[PDB]
Order: sequence, then structure tokens, then C-alpha cells
Amino acid sequence: GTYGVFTNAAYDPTP
Amino acid sequence: VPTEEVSLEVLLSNGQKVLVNVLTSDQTEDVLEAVAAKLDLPDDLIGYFSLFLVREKEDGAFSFVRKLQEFELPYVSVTSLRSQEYKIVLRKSYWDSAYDDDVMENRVGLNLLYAQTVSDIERGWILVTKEQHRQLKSLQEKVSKKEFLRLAQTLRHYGYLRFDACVADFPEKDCPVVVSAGNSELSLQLREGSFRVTRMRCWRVTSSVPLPSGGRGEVRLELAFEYLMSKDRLQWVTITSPQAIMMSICLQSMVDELMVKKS
Repeated sequence: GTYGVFTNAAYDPTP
Repeated sequence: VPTEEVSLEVLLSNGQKVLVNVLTSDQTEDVLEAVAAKLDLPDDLIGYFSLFLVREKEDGAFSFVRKLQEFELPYVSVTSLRSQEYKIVLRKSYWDSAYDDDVMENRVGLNLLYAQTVSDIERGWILVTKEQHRQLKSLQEKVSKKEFLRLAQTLRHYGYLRFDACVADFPEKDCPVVVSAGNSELSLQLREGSFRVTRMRCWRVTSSVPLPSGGRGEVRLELAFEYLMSKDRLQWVTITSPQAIMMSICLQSMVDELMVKKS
């Protein structure tokens, strides 16, 4: 897709 | 599109022309392979490079519109715009400079990296001072392409993609900014902010409806990313840019590369 929300697979909230 | 053989110009980052004969119905990978054949780039290095649609500005600089996807027909992609300002460009398409080692093992790969790095410096994508730039253009004559590239790898924003000047709501609403993507982050030069891809929970691309020309409609586009500013604190940062989709593509590409590495 082009518009809307993209989930970030690389998100890492570990500080 | 009816299948027909045509001539397609593909530019390198510095504007050098590579002319290939392809089919109107050839997809991105087919065109990429034809370009690689014309340049004598080995098959095993093709995956390190991609084709991009760009707008060439009066001064010859490129504003990147999108990376061409697998399903696209590059001839159609560029021709359908009906404007000679739009071009197809070949450029390295990975982010971690460690991969430069693989590319530089081949003469043609090394030549391609050298060409785009020289142009990156010339166009201000790589950030040097007036004096440094002076030195570089000198070193350029005096050192090998390999030695030049090894030095370039240490320069500020080597490996980044720069976007046209736009605005963002960080740090304040409607702040003029230059955004660049690279090294698993978005850089916002307002002062500077550095937003790590691994701290973005998601991002969103939004567009207004098409609006009457101020014979082309106009659209207000935004890229917003949801950033972990500190522990348990998420904050949306919004960039207003006609290149929001290209920014989104870069974020996805950077996240993808991190995941591939992780695996």
C-alpha cells in the first residue's frame, strides 16, 4: 500500500 | 501496454546516461538486468542497486519520487507522466556501508559507488565544509577511486538520501527543515534531531484530496511517525512534504534491512 498506517517490524522499545 | 521494443535512458546519480533497449512490457527487474548488462555489472551484484523515478531540477539535481517496485513497468512509469523532467535513475539501494565491501570487490561496482559518492558531495547530500569540499575535489585527483571511497565512508551523512526542503512540526509547528534518511534514522536539520528507526512504533502517510491548481492538481502530503521519545512516552512527529511517500519507502527499506540482518 501507499497511504495509511505502516507497522514497523523493527520497533524495539528496549532502551 | 502493447508489447513493443523501445529505447530507455537510465541515468546514474551523477546524470551519466545509460541507454538500453527494453520492452514496454518489461518490469523493473528486467530493466535493471538490461542496465546491469550494458554496464557489465555482474549478476551477483544486481541486488545491491535499484531503479528510482526522480524529477530532475533545472540545476541537474534529482528529487527522488519513488523506488520502482517489482510489479512496475519502468518505461510506462516514466512515460505516463508526459514530462521530460522525470527520469529513471540507478543508485545503490542498501543502507549499511558494510555492504560497500561486497560491491567494491568488482571494478564496475566500485565505479558506480564512486560516481554516486562524488555526486552526493557535489549536491550537498554528504555534509562537508567549504574548505573540506575544496580538499576532497583535490584528493579526488590524487587518490584511487577506492581510496577516495574509503575516505568518503567516514564523511557526515555518507549513505543518506536527502529530500527537498520541507516543513515539520518538530521542534515547533511549521518549522522549515531538511530531512535525510540513512544509517537507520531520519535526520531533521532545522539545530538537528535524529530519529532512530528502531524507536518508531509505526508511521503513516496521509494526503488531502486533489485540489485545483494554484493542468495539475495539488495535494498536501504528510508523513507522520510515532516516536518513542522516552520510556512509555510516544509522540507523533509530522513532516509535510510532497516526497512523503519516498520518505515512507526509505523507512520501510531501512526497517527491512535491519530485520534481514537480525535474521
